[PDB]
Parts: sequence; C-alpha cells; structure tokens
Amino acid sequence: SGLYVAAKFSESTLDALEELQRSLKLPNPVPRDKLHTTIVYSRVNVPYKVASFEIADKGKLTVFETQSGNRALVLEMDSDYLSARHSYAKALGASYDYPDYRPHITLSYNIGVLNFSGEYKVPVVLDREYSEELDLEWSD
Ligand SMILES: Nc1nc2c(ncn2[C@@H]2O[C@H](CO)[C@@H](O[P@@](=O)(S)OC[C@H]3O[C@@H](n4cnc5c(N)ncnc54)[C@H](O)[C@@H]3OP(=O)(O)S)[C@H]2O)c(=O)[nH]1
Repeated sequence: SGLYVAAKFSESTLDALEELQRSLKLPNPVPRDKLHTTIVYSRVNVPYKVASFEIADKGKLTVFETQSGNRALVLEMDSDYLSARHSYAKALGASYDYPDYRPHITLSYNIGVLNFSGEYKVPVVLDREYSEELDLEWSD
C-alpha cells in the first residue's frame, strides 16, 4: 500500500558521497547501493510517473531522528527539481509525513552519540527515480 519514490545517483555522485562518509568517519554508513533521496513518502498510492540533471550542488549536515529513535546524519539540500517532483506527487494526491519537504541524502541511519556539522559542495546527479510500495520498516 501507499507509495514511496526516491532518486538514485550517478557513479560520480556516489563516489563523492562515499568520500564524504569516509571523511566524517561515520558509523553505520549507508552502503553505496542504498544511497538515495526520497521524493514521495505517501500512505496513499497515486499513478506517479517516474523520471542527466545535476539536481543539487551543495548541502548542509543535519541530524534527524528515525522511527526507531536512532540519530541519522543527512546531507540536506535545496533542490528545485526534487521539490517540484514532490509537488507533482502531491498534486496527484499523495500524502507526506512532514510539514515541510526537506530533500536530503541520509549518510547514516545511526550515528550513536556523535555530532556533526558542515557545509559541503557535492554535485548531485540523478541516475533514475524509482517507485514502489511504502515500506514503513525500510532499513539500509
Ligand atoms: N524532523 C524531520 N525529520 C525528517 C524530515 N524528513 C525526513 N525526516 C526523517 O529523517 C529520517 C532519516 O532519513 C527519517 O527516519 P525514518 O525512520 S521515517 O527513515 C525511514 C526511511 O526509509 C527510506 N526508505 C527507503 N525505501 C522506502 C520505502 N519503500 N518506503 C518507506 N521508506 C523508505 C527512506 O529514506 C526514509 O527516510 P527519509 O528521511 O528519506 S523519508 C525521517 O523520519 C523532516 O522534514 N524533518
């Protein structure tokens, strides 16, 4: 049920993200295959039509808590592309679980007690969007 949509990244973007994870000595890094950015997180399903663009060129580190109560480190971006794709889903009827869509790439879903801050230049190039059912229990 529901609908989840995310974007996957080009090889060069993935390399840069992994370099970022290594630079930060991040615990529980998201594995390469699981790096993504959510576009839709909807409890209702709509006929969202999935999509060489750089979609973002920088981001800031932000800590978000997860459902399980762990601390996740994300690279939070301003992305006109991702925000417009999120709004397309909304126009179709999709729901979202936060008051603001804040596009991000989760770098670790469990950073323990550590703290991080920074502003990075990362060329974020999308390879493809994918859609599937909403998996409330998804993990990396
Ligand atoms: N305060 C605040 N927190 C925010 C804000 N935006 C987000 N967060 C939180 O940040 C967490 C760390 O990412 C996060 O924790 P979750 O326990 S709900 O993570 C579960 C995660 O599974 C991912 N996933 C992969 N595939 C599927 C699938 N098929 N269905 C469902 N999920 C899927 C997905 O990536 C997703 O996280 P996401 O953040 O991309 S929506 C959020 O709750 C905000 O605006 N504000």
